[PDB]
Amino acid sequence: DGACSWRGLENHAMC
Amino acid sequence: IIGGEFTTIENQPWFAAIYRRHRGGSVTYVCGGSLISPCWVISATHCFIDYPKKEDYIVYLGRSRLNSNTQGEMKFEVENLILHKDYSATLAHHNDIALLKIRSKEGRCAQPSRTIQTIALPSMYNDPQFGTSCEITGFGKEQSTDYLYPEQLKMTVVKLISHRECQQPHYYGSEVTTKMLCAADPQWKTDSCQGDSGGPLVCSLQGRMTLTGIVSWGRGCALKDKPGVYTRVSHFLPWIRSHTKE
Repeated sequence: DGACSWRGLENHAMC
Repeated sequence: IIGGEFTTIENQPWFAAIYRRHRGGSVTYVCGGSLISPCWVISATHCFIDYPKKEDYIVYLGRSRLNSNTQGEMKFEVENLILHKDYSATLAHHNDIALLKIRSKEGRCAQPSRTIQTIALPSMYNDPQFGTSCEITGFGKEQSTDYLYPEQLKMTVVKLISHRECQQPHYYGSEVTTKMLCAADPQWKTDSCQGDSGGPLVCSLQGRMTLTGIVSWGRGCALKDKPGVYTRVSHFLPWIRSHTKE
């Protein structure tokens, strides 16, 4: 699971 | 929340559900939060850093379900969105703490009830010892690979991990600081996950329910040697104190 499915990257543009 | 159990807002009446309105009208879930006073919700800066504009956001209290109304809920605009000036992230999110001043269209803050109550902040630098069982709450993923969030609120129990244990290379190495708290399951079978960020880590500290942590980051979810990492609230009291007068 890439960083965009982790806690910390919610509501991020790159995701 | 990986594993654990389903619940309702009566079992975590300070829980705030934070949504963002998109340019087009569609509303999506962002993060959880904790009501610390009638007009103030506390959450994580990383939930908002990419879209720091207060007008985009909607905050619910007394809500047990994700995409349907809970009887007795209250809806709020964000009068002020305050992010921590010293936020930074690598893998570790530093100073991961935010404040949302809430106000209804009628101009009112939170009215306490059976489904809406505040959570006490901890005393400064006063945290429970390692191995203490604490609870976490959120609408976050039930599995790392899930595409959807659960419709029903969930909670689970994780155990506090010493800075020394979490410091280890085969854990998080240098990524974890003294301003962060690690917590996990002994079997790694239950954890917070994507969507749980900003939500409460609550511990029973000398008799009272206390907001010990804010869900912040982690490497995957319910993964061996990779605990959940939480913003250590008792290290941010002066920051919370000054900014809650804004």
